[PDB]
Amino acid sequence: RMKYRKQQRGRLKGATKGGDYVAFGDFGLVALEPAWITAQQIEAARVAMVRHFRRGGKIFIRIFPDKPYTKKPLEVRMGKGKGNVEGYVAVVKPGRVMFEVAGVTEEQAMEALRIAGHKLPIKTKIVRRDAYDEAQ
Amino acid sequence: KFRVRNRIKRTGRLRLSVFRSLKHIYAQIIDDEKGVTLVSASSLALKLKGNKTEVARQVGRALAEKALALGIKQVAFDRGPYKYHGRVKALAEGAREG
Amino acid sequence: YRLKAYYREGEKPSALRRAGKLPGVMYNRHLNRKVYVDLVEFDKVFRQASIHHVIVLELPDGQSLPTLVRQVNLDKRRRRPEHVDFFVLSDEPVEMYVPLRFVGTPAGVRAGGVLQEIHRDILVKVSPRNIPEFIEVDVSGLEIGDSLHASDLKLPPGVELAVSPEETIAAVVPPEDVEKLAEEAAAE
Amino acid sequence: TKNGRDSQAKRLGVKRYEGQVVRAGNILVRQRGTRFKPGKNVGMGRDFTLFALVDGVVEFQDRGRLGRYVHVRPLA
Amino acid sequence: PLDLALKRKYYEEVRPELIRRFGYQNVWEVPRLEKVVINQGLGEAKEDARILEKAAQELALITGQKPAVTRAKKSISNFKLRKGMPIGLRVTLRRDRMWIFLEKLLNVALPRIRDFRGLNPNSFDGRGNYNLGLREQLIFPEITYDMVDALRGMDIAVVTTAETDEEARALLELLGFPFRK
Amino acid sequence: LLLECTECKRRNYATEKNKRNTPNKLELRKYCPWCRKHTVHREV
Amino acid sequence: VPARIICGCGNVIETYSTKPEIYVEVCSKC
RNA sequence: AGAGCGCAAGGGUAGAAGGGGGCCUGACUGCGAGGCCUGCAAGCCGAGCAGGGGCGAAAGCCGGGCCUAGUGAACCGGUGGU
RNA sequence: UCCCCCGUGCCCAUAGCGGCGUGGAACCACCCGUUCCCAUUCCGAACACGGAAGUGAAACGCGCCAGCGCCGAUGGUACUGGGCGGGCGACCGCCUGGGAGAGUAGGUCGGUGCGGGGG
Ligand SMILES: [Mg+2]
Ligand SMILES: [Mg+2]
Ligand SMILES: [Mg+2]
Ligand SMILES: [Mg+2]
Ligand SMILES: [Mg+2]
Ligand SMILES: [Mg+2]
Ligand SMILES: [Mg+2]
Ligand SMILES: [Mg+2]
Ligand SMILES: [Mg+2]
Ligand SMILES: [Mg+2]
Ligand SMILES: [Mg+2]
Ligand SMILES: [Mg+2]
Ligand SMILES: [Mg+2]
Ligand SMILES: [Mg+2]
Ligand SMILES: [Mg+2]
Ligand SMILES: [Mg+2]
Ligand SMILES: [Mg+2]
Ligand SMILES: [Mg+2]
Ligand SMILES: [Mg+2]
Ligand SMILES: [Mg+2]
Ligand SMILES: [Mg+2]
Ligand SMILES: [Mg+2]
Ligand SMILES: [Mg+2]
Ligand SMILES: [Mg+2]
Ligand SMILES: [Mg+2]
Ligand SMILES: [Mg+2]
Ligand SMILES: [Mg+2]
Ligand SMILES: [Mg+2]
Ligand SMILES: [Mg+2]
Ligand SMILES: [Mg+2]
Ligand SMILES: [Mg+2]
Ligand SMILES: [Mg+2]
Ligand SMILES: [Mg+2]
Ligand SMILES: [Mg+2]
Ligand SMILES: [Mg+2]
Ligand SMILES: [Mg+2]
Ligand SMILES: [Mg+2]
Ligand SMILES: [Mg+2]
Ligand SMILES: [Mg+2]
Ligand SMILES: [Mg+2]
Ligand SMILES: [Mg+2]
Ligand SMILES: [Mg+2]
Ligand SMILES: [Mg+2]
Ligand SMILES: [Mg+2]
Ligand SMILES: [Mg+2]
Ligand SMILES: [Mg+2]
Ligand SMILES: [Mg+2]
Ligand SMILES: [Mg+2]
Ligand SMILES: [Mg+2]
Ligand SMILES: [Mg+2]
Ligand SMILES: [Mg+2]
Ligand SMILES: [Mg+2]
Ligand SMILES: [Mg+2]
Ligand SMILES: [Mg+2]
Ligand SMILES: [Mg+2]
Ligand SMILES: [Mg+2]
Ligand SMILES: [Mg+2]
Repeated sequence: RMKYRKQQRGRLKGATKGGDYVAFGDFGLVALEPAWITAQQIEAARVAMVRHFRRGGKIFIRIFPDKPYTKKPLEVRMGKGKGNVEGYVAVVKPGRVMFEVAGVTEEQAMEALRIAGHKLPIKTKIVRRDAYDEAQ
Repeated sequence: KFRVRNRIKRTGRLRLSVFRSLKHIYAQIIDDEKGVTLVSASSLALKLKGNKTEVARQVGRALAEKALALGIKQVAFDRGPYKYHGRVKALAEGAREG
Repeated sequence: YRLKAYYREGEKPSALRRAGKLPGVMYNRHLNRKVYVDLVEFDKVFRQASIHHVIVLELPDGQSLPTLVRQVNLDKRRRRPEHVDFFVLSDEPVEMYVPLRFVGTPAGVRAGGVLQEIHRDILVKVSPRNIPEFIEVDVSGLEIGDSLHASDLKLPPGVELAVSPEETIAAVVPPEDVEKLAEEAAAE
Repeated sequence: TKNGRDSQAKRLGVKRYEGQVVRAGNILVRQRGTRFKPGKNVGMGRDFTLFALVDGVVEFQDRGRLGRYVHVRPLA
Repeated sequence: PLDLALKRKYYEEVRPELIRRFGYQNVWEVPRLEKVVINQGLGEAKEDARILEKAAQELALITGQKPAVTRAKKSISNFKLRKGMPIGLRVTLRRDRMWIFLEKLLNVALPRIRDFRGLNPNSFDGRGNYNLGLREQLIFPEITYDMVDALRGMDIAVVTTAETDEEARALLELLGFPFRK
Repeated sequence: LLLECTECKRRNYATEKNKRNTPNKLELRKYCPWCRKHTVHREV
Repeated sequence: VPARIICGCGNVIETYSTKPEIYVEVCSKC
């Protein structure tokens, strides 16, 4: 990344902007609950995805961690946490679309996404595609 | 450009918009905060002969007669994007000389 | 397609949905009217119908209006339609996203590649009479690393691209298995 | 660390409001820059402080490009 | 001194020729020469203020006018310059002294140039103007060899009502400009 | 450097601030005393 | 003043510039 | 207007507060209607009046710097004056 | 009263950017000239003065077009004064009053005072 050191905690209000619509690929993965998604959680999912289907199509990761995760070294109260221990996270609210696959079968996707679910903290759902866009 | 114009606007009343042409020289006593001209002594497009400078002096005296009649006297001049030196000079020059 | 619409007036927008009716509104350069279709009906209708083909709405006034969904408000928090726009057409030309059937076996998938596909539909100025079920896309000569743009589209008669004459349409990206996992894990 | 620092509050902003009777000289509005412009019977000082020049009522006048002005309409 | 060769050359020669090659409708549309400008990149005379006067006075003669100065503003740490101090020479000339200079140009300066070949036809700003570079300044008439302490270079430009370089190319060629075809 | 201006042919001072090495050795700026009005003020 | 360009090759043009005695060479005549 | 506005950041600003010349030293004295702020003390803005003066043809501007930091009650003592 | 101009104040991009067309009788500009008042760190480009003739090319004035810019409903949300309910909790839901942003329809090459010259 690049920007600057430490950030507020902030609360996770309504699932508003946290949520979208399958914007790429055929199938997708959507969050049901709010949470901070770690960098290791994303990588854990992505790798479990591709590793499932070797030489797979294309995997889109629409969420992205930019929030520095603060944390203290097991002492007390001097100043702000050094942080960064868990690295960073992504403000994922219910309805959001983390991953979506493309150029692959329905079984491969239905399994791969199912797998990349357990790798995540949140209880999730898999959406197909429909036609819900914005046109005429 | 019109810095000067803005300066006088906030000054008070009875602005003297001296717009001069390459051959003409009009002059209006516009009172702001309402936008209305009073004494509008034109030049070439009025009656006067043909001699910019000397014409300017007289048109100034023209305002004077029409002005002192309406009970005006605030010499709120308007340089109007023009260097005070020549044509415009005579305007207020004669206008204030009487 | 057909769809049984109704006039709305004072019915509570929220309390309405609980019943089973989807709020919506029809309008054009001269029209504007509170309406409300049925969820289940609109669903199966709009499933195929979507926003490429036209749908005439049968109001109790016997009026058959040639409308199409100019916009839909999808409800966040588990997808589902909240509200529906209905643009009524006439005879003057009107812009709209027309489908696109990419047809062919590109060189990309041959050398093991990926079916990339940007605009799965394209907005284009067109007369209301012209209702192209779709547009042929000659994707086949497309190899890995290559792409297809708007300036290269096959336009049917009486139609123009109401977009940028350079926009992309599709592409061919690589896989991403072992070669990247082993390499990326160390090179980072 | 090395942070706990801050200059005390300056308590600026709109001091008087539209429709308020004012003496001669009451600071109408203290401000950082030119968030408000002068106007009819309204002067300003080194800090851009806006203040009445006459007695009357405050009024605000938005003018897009020109900006926001504030004046006092005299009366007695 | 309103009278010279190039003066009438534009009038009784180039004026009607332009009406031929493209044809106009008004005399104020015909591409008119009206602004010549000179320039010198003097990052050199930054140290010596003396060398600055020399370049300007040699310039005053060749330009047949009064020279001027123009310092930098957002300057080169890399080359010993910083803010408002150094120098750059410039002198704009128009009207009569403009034509007199163009005369010394294609009748004295251009000829005795080091292996002159012509003026690069690409040196058009795309619009109706032209910029050219020159090394030795002694190629000018009044300049004596036993006087130039340094072969200070400089580049000149020229503005015209031309809106296309085709109009410019035709206009300048008719003016007697030896274009390297 | 703290500076103090004196009056000519009189005994009056004034608040000032000169510069040490910076181009400024003397101070010949005019000023206004209480006795009479306006007379040149030297540094001193 | 009429600057007479005395270019050494067979050309003497009466232009206008400082000092009529303008000693040049290799002008437009050659 | 993303520059510049001596320096942090910010608000402001080319219809100048920015860049450049000409004349000049209002980086004046004697005051101060009325206010902002405020526990106290302190800090802040200020029209206008009298004196004498500067720049401008003039209406007019000038009681230091675009503004918000650049500082220290009282005591004791130093130097110059009525 | 009606129409074209010239000066100027109000509304503050629905006034603008760009494209095409048009006006020189009047008005304005460009323009002729650089002796006088005056001027450019260099130039009569700009300020300035005296003025034939030529032009409406540039500039400005007036029209038309919407491609950029700008303006922009309605419906439905998000959010939320006040009230309250469920669950163990991270949070979710209803009643009452208020209600955006974005997006769709759509609009837009300006309204307008006062004085003056001209038929
Ligand atoms: Mg950093
Ligand atoms: Mg830090
Ligand atoms: Mg943080
Ligand atoms: Mg979603
Ligand atoms: Mg402890
Ligand atoms: Mg799980
Ligand atoms: Mg008005
Ligand atoms: Mg079809
Ligand atoms: Mg290739
Ligand atoms: Mg390629
Ligand atoms: Mg291609
Ligand atoms: Mg604190
Ligand atoms: Mg504070
Ligand atoms: Mg003051
Ligand atoms: Mg100040
Ligand atoms: Mg520079
Ligand atoms: Mg010889
Ligand atoms: Mg700025
Ligand atoms: Mg100042
Ligand atoms: Mg500058
Ligand atoms: Mg300066
Ligand atoms: Mg100065
Ligand atoms: Mg007080
Ligand atoms: Mg107090
Ligand atoms: Mg202070
Ligand atoms: Mg006296
Ligand atoms: Mg001051
Ligand atoms: Mg300061
Ligand atoms: Mg200053
Ligand atoms: Mg402040
Ligand atoms: Mg003590
Ligand atoms: Mg008419
Ligand atoms: Mg015509
Ligand atoms: Mg001529
Ligand atoms: Mg001269
Ligand atoms: Mg002379
Ligand atoms: Mg200059
Ligand atoms: Mg001239
Ligand atoms: Mg034309
Ligand atoms: Mg035009
Ligand atoms: Mg448009
Ligand atoms: Mg907009
Ligand atoms: Mg607005
Ligand atoms: Mg809107
Ligand atoms: Mg609404
Ligand atoms: Mg209340
Ligand atoms: Mg509450
Ligand atoms: Mg309500
Ligand atoms: Mg609103
Ligand atoms: Mg809206
Ligand atoms: Mg928008
Ligand atoms: Mg209109
Ligand atoms: Mg209108
Ligand atoms: Mg008007
Ligand atoms: Mg009217
Ligand atoms: Mg008639
Ligand atoms: Mg007639």
